[PDB]
Amino acid sequence: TPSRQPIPSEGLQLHLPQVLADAVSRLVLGKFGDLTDNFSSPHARRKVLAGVVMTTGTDVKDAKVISVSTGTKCINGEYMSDRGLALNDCHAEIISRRSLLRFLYTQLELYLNNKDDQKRSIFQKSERGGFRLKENVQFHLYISTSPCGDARIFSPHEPILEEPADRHPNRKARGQLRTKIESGEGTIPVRSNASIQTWDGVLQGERLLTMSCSDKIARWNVVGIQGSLLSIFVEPIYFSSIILGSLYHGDHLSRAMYQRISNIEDLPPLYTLNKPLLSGISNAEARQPGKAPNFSVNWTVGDSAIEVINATTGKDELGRASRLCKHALYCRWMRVHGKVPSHLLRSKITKPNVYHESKLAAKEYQAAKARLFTAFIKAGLGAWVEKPTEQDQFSLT
Amino acid sequence: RQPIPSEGLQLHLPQVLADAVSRLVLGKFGDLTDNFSSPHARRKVLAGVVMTTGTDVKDAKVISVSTGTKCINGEYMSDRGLALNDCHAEIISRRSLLRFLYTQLELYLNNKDDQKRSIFQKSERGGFRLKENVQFHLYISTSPCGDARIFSPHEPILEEPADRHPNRKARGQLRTKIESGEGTIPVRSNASIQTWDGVLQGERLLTMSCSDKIARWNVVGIQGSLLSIFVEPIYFSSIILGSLYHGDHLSRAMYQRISNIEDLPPLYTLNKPLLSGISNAEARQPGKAPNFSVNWTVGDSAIEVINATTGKDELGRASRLCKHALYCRWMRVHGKVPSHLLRSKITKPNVYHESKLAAKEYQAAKARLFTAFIKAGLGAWVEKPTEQDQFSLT
RNA sequence: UUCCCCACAUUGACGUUCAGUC
RNA sequence: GACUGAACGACCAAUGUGGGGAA
Ligand SMILES: O=P(O)(O)O[C@H]1[C@H](OP(=O)(O)O)[C@@H](OP(=O)(O)O)[C@H](OP(=O)(O)O)[C@@H](OP(=O)(O)O)[C@H]1OP(=O)(O)O
Ligand SMILES: O=P(O)(O)O[C@H]1[C@H](OP(=O)(O)O)[C@@H](OP(=O)(O)O)[C@H](OP(=O)(O)O)[C@@H](OP(=O)(O)O)[C@H]1OP(=O)(O)O
Ligand SMILES: [Zn+2]
Ligand SMILES: [Zn+2]
Repeated sequence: TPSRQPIPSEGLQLHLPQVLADAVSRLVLGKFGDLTDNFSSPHARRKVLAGVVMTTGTDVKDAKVISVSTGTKCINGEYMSDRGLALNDCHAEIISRRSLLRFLYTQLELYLNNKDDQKRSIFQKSERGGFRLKENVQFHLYISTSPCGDARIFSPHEPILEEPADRHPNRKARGQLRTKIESGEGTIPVRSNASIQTWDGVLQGERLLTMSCSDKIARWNVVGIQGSLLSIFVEPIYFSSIILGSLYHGDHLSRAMYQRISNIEDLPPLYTLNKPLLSGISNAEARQPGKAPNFSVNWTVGDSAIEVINATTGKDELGRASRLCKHALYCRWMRVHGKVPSHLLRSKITKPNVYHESKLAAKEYQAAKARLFTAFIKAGLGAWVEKPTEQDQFSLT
Repeated sequence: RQPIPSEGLQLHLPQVLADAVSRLVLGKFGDLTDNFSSPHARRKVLAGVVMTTGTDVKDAKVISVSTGTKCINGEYMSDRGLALNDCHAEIISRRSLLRFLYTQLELYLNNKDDQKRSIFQKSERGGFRLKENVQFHLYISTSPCGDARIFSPHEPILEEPADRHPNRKARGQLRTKIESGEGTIPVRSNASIQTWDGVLQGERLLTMSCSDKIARWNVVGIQGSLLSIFVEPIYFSSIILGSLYHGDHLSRAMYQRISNIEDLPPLYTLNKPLLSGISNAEARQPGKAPNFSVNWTVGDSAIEVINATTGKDELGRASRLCKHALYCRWMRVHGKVPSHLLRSKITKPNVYHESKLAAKEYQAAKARLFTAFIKAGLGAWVEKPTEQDQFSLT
């Protein structure tokens, strides 16, 4: 099956694709096991499993499971947080990325902690200013099934024939932006009659829109996985690899993960359209039809236990904010910002100490973001949907 | 468990008609299976459609015959429409009926000497209509899943064991077949809409029950959207059950539960067909229920056997009943029909969903129906993800 | 009549074993 | 391998009946 064969990376090829895929799938699944009393725990129940793994060199056993997560559902509109205490998106892979961020903050704290630790940190000072990764370190993303949104919209028991080389005899656009529908694991296209969300309107019962994971990952393949805030310290980090435990299709997946916005232009220095290794695994999971657990589990290496969050409310069953919510990450960030000398910043601590404004200090990441949004529009693939601005207006302590 | 008569001038004898169409359908299934000895003669449920052309109960023709009890698996849904999503017998029988209707249109438009033989004729209102004596009667070897069958799935012991609890909330409720589970469940508990990737990920594919679907045929007609562009709404005159008949449940399910429907467009109405069990009720069919579903339309040489799990035949080939096939038929007739003869002349692109939307009135009827159910507190209709009907003919 | 709680039944997938057909 | 069939085990989320309550 030409549809069921690995797509090599436009990054660094340090391992062979299939050994790497089977490796990270095996490790992540194993580490979730260890975190759950050998899959016996109540919180081992899941529909989609994801994780992030790190490699330091060509030795494919140099690997570390960085983070592990499960989840297939999104916050209710009615339940959003004004102080950023809620998790808007608890799909497995989104959560994994967020935990990965915690690992990145810990690694900066490690470097800046003392000098003897700097040899142990994944980071180093960067010649261009700020920090950069060590010369060989790569991260790999694993999802137990293809990401929601465009990567999954296809008939897995029918041969592919999407777009012939000649201009489609009918019409174009087979990459459209799609959103999670509130109260569902599913995804629907974006309206071309695009109205924006408001804060008190959505809170009343109007549709909560969250971009699909396919669209989110593409975003990660343009602006990097660190997000805005961290980019003030560090240079853009991209996934080198994307491994799927099931529903793998090279044509569709390469389309969704980068190929559909290949018309992107004017990306700032260090930014690029990252085309990672794509691959499924040798022994793919079977579809289990049945109820998807209402919770989302997350773990970052260093942690003792996993954390269990009610996807609907974005907080845990006792209503306590997660270590992953905006407020928490801002906390980690503020701490790092304090431990970091001002001549070592990638941009300037100019703006106020509210979340959104501190995001705007990342001028370049912001610029990349705009090129991205524009890329989707000109590609005839729909306009991105952002949360209402009130979501990001809060302070700490 | 006694037949419920139809309209305001009675054209056939009830029990004679029931016994007639049951005998006929079951018999033609016989001829088609070399007297029930055939490999694919095994069945759990049988359905068929019979046409009558006049009162002479030997003027009857068996139009379609079918068997099947299962719905497609999630992984096997087709984005090109090559799959049969629902293979419960009576659903398939309706689809076979459609093939017959398309064929009749083709026959009418073929030439002038043939128009006399087609069941259709021009309508004063534009498009086509059935000739004045033509009726279709639906036969199922058992009560349709959903509202007619969920309560009292067993032979009535007669004595008129009428429902001891007719006013529960559960009565008349819309219900859906759930993938990987038994029974048929309210939609009120399934509040969100279906998605393609959600189903593919493992969320259970929901298919509307047969009871609800037939009620639907009793409002928007059995020809469906696409054919309604050519012809005026056609209804089943009779619904005959080879077993498990309970008049109260069947009548509630087939129409009475939506008698609150309003603003139906012209020619559309709440059809109340003849309901009846038969003289000699069928025996339960012994065995594991077969994974295949059989269909035959009058005219055909052979029957077709479709894998209910996959929606395609034993070799992975598309059925003559799938969306794609029917669209093909519709497109051919569409070209052969002069535009002054269409019931709707709104022009739309040649993708399936879009071509369905050209049936503006039918579409409207559909809306009155969904609302009827909703305001009656009987739940919201559940549709396939919107992706299912976005395909063209290559 | 309708609901509630408990108990017992009823009605498409899965696994095991056994027999077959291409 | 696919399909076909007969047993046995474990599900599925509705539904029935009963006893007991309640409006
Ligand atoms: O990982 P996610 O759950 O998708 O969170 C992201 C993330 O928000 P936080 O990092 O503040 O949690 C984005 O922030 P960046 O790091 O990319 O800046 C933000 O984008 P903006 O901050 O540019 O607005 C986007 O929110 P949205 O695109 O809806 O405004 C939001 O996604 P969710 O809102 O789906 O969480
Ligand atoms: O006999 P069925 O198997 O139930 O097929 C019908 C039929 O679809 P096709 O004729 O295209 O196969 C309906 O179309 P109409 O002819 O009634 O318009 C369609 O309804 P919509 O056109 O309103 O979408 C409905 O699908 P659904 O109602 O679930 O969207 C679908 O039934 P299944 O989807 O269960 O096959
Ligand atoms: Zn997702
Ligand atoms: Zn049925």
